[PDB]
Amino acid sequence: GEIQKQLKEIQKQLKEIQWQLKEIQKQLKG
Amino acid sequence: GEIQKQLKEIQKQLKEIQWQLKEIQKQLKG
Amino acid sequence: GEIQKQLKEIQKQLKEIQWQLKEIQKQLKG
Amino acid sequence: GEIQKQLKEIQKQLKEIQWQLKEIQKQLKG
Repeated sequence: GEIQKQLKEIQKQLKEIQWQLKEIQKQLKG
Repeated sequence: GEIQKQLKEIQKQLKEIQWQLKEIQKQLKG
Repeated sequence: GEIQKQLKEIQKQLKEIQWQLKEIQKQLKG
Repeated sequence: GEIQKQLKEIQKQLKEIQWQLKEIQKQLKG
């Protein structure tokens, strides 16, 4: 259903943000 | 359709956050 | 109801995250 | 899955992101 599809997309966006934060944390270490 | 509308606002807000995290990654380039 | 209310809490958390990103970019400039 | 649980799990993930960003803010000042 459409609401559940939107929630799944939001979960994917959060995983992408978590990836971006890990990249930033790596940049701050180096 | 108020739940769908609110979820779409959240999706747009997460895109704003992704864009700004990408800008932070630029600032942190070596 | 509870769905709108918890989505509103998510939006508030996302707003506060955006303010953290604003501050982080300010720190990197300074 | 059940929507209210999904929304609470998102809220927990956003608290973790707030925490991670606060750690980054501290690094840039100290």
